[PDB]
Amino acid sequence: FVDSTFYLLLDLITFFDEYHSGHIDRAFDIIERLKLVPLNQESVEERVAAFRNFSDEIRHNLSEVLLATMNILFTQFKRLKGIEDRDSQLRSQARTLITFAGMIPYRTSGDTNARLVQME
Amino acid sequence: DAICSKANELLQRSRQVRESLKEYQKISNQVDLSNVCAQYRQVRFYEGVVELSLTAAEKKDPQGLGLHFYKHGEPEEDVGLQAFQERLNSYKCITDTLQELVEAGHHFEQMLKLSQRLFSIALYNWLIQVDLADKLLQVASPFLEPHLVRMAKRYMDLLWRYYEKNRSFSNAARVLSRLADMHTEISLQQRLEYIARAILSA
Repeated sequence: FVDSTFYLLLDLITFFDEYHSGHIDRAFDIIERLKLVPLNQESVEERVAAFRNFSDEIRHNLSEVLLATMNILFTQFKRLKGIEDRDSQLRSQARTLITFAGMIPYRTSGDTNARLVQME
Repeated sequence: DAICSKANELLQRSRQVRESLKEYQKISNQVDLSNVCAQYRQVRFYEGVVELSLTAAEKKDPQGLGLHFYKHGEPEEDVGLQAFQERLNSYKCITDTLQELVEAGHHFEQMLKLSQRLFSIALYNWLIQVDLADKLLQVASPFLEPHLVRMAKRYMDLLWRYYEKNRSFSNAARVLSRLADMHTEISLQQRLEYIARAILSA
């Protein structure tokens, strides 16, 4: 258990290194790997069920996990210029993430200013 | 009559070649305007033409008679139907012109940024037919909010529009709830998706 949290913290850190310094695409891939945040469907709630269970160390970290996601998600999905462009994904991801954030704002520091980054 | 002929000439000189535009504004009225409108467009006068059409619509009606007519919505003379039928023709002209535009923005904002609650309601109705409805979310107009509200009960699209429209959580949730409760066939999966959404807004 102790080691597991350890690796998670390291993974999150590598995500940080690559978050900024560009590499928007890479950040999403890694964050998803964490298996903390709902990329799939409305499984956002399962992410609720598995949230309280979370160890104290991680439970604290989630705030940044979200908003990192809505950032890369934003910047990467800068509306492009002028073909296959599936904007839909990396869009659904924000949606699931927001539902997630919506469900646990009380158990979070109190910055659903995801909204600011969310829109434009 | 003669005045109308003069107006056509007024524009006609303008067809050949700011002033004639102004001269037209003075003259503007009725059906002959339709032909005349095509002429205004020739020298890319879309924006001015819309205000033109709108002002004309208001000029005949002054004012607000049609609104009363709609309230009753009676086929009888009620307030007089004639005003309503007349304006719609002008409105259709405005919409017809809008379509031709497709410097797009300057033309549109003019229409929206005008004070005419039948016009905007009509515009929206025009937009829905086009399936322009998503664009509707964008429209800032103060007229828009009442439009959605009144229309609220393929209205579902209007409502999908509405809850989305409400940035505010409370208002959005109240709508989805009604959406779920609603008597039009909507699958439970959606009914629940509405609730899942509505609940999230908690």
